[PDB]
Amino acid sequence: YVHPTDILPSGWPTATDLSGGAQPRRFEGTIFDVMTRGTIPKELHGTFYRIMPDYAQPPTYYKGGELNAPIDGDGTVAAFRFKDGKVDYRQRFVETDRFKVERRARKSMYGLYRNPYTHHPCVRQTVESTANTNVVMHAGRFLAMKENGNAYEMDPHTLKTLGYNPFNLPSKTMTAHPKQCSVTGNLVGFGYEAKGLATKDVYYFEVDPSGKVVRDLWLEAPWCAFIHDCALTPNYLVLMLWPFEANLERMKAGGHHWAYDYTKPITWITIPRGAKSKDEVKYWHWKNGMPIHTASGFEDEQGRIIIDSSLVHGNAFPFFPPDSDEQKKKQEADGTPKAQFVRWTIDPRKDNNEQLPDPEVILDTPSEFPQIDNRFMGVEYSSAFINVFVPDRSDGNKNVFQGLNGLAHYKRKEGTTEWYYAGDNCLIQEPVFSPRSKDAPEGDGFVLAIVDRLDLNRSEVVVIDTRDFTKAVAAVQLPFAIRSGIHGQWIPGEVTPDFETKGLVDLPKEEHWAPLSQSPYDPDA
Ligand SMILES: [Fe+2]
Repeated sequence: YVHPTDILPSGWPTATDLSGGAQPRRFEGTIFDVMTRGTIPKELHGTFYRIMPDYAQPPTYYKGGELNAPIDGDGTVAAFRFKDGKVDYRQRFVETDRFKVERRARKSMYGLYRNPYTHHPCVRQTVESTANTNVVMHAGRFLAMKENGNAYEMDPHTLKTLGYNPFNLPSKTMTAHPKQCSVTGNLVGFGYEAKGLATKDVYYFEVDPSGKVVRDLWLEAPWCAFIHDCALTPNYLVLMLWPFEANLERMKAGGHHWAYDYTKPITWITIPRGAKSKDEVKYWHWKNGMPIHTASGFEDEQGRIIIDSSLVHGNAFPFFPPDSDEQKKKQEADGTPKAQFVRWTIDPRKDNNEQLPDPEVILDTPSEFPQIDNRFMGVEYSSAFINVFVPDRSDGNKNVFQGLNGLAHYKRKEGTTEWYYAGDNCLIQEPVFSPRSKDAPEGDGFVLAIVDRLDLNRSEVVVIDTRDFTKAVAAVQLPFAIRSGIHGQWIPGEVTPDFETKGLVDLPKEEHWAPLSQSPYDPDA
């Protein structure tokens, strides 16, 4: 049986998200008092903000959208606010300059990921960011980020877009993976391609809790590399270079911004915090592979930089293949690479020209989207909350972003790993952590994540108490599915302006519309 209306043509190209799912959602609005199952912990007082790529218009401008990437689509923020056991939800697109152009024209006007030579001529000199990868609340300001532009600011309650580049960074870009230092409170980050397309320039900065840039430095990467993420330590910001290179000639010819290169080693740039000269920066190298995200970093008792990350032993973004014929044939032959969670040691006393030691395998399972207890951000940390392919219950042949059906709570100090299974016919997305109280022990509290109930065409938020990581205490049940996203963050109400007085949904007025005389009821009858 085929439903006759299902053979009527659609004008939509296949617009995937990182999970591989391709259903456009695109709604903007609210649900007040979202249905829950179980008991919402009274200790949750804040908002889980998650951001997702969800092209608002069918992305047909270049090559009919055939080469759209899962990381391309217009950023939309979902907010789930927990207060006193009750949850509200709001979904809204970021009003990026790109989104505004395309909605006003009711037309796709942009081409390939990060390639202005494939956008419509009238928009080539716009900010092309879709602000779709991560969010942060810093200095009272709520930001949507994507690494090919500065951030867009949004109201944290209505999600209305307020402006661009709120911290007035001088670079053309800001990472979507800045880190909020637990010691200083600074937002510590960088922007690469910081002087425009295919530039090697990197701008490092720290923005203090009042919104002021208090430390910065201009430097360069060894090649124009895809510097997605970083790790913060007490004395360093360490940039993590993936083995992709940008080529302006390729982009002018209409090809992809990035191409994977098997000959590039994973490379790290150490930036001493508050450095005064680019001469203080050092480049360190291992071997080829793709460490997608850091959990965090710290310095050990001997001052050595320790960083945990995912590690895919090959290209986890196969939609940006190599440039050369020989390397393309290797990618196709290899298919899905081995994927693990690992630990790197960079000893600053060593000669940085010597190859780094091989990383230690921490989890021998495909692992991605790690987060930590941010009370330990930029210092020694132990807990990591990791999105995993659950051992013996997962499909190792899926790309790392497409088979994530569990969570792990890894504790370095104890050496233990606990496991949460999302369920049969379920995926689960990146976890976030909220401490049980401000002075709870590290990693004691609640873990939240979005679950795709694939057989039900719905999405839910699960809530897990770390005292039993294997069991959900509550589920927030939406009446529909949302896109599978990239990152999200738990943002405590304490740091959210006006959290005490403003909900995600504004209340209707108190006064009745109708006069007293219209009631059916008479107290005398
Ligand atoms: Fe990321």
